[PDB]
Amino acid sequence: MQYKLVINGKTLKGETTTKAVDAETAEKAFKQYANDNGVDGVWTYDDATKTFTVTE
Repeated sequence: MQYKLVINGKTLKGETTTKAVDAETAEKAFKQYANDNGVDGVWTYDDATKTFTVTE
């Protein structure tokens, strides 16, 4: 499944995507991505749209 990450950061804003077999695998990839880019926010996940959102 294609999962989407919506980033609403202080300085970095946009969207990116990743492919994974399940949501927990996608979450790990996105949490690594966020850490690598210095984003420290709160997360939500909407199973209906397969979209994660992170806000600083």
